[PDB]
Amino acid sequence: VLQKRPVIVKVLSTTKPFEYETPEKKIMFHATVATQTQFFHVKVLNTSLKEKFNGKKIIIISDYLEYDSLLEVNEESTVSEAGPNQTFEVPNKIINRAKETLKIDILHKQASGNIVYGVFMLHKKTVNQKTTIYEIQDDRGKMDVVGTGQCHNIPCEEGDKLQLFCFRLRKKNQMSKLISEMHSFIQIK
Repeated sequence: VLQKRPVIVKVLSTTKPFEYETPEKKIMFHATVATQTQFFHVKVLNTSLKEKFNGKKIIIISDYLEYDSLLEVNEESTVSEAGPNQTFEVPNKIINRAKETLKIDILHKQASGNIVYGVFMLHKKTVNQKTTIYEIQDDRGKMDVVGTGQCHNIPCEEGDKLQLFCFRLRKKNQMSKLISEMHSFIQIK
């Protein structure tokens, strides 16, 4: 359901556009945005909005979808440059928070179905025909990451830090793992 209330945000980061696999091939990019008081992850499904998300100006986003604790900006959304008098600076506390990664022991206790973003060091990688199993690790634990589609077979080595966008935390058979989904993305940090 289209969210009405426009958000006036500073764009803190974006990915480059990337190709994803639908249940057909389309292009999107990920973005992180902030007000003076909070941060949001944004799935930008309309790549023609790339320039508005370059982060040189403050923007106003309306007609977006909101679910999974994030915003979806698509072809039905409207994105505009904020007027002269609507400029603000976002506090360092919020920029820092937007970049926080949960510890893996904490993730192991998190509710099934939650979306996860973060930076995790790669321990081990198993490349199969269709799917890749990335074993990520920190001082507190390890977890399997299951990548299919654009998250299958990303070049990386042991020691590399992996930046994950939009993964699904899944508990099945007494074990928790991150599963890539349609809009997920991995890059080396």
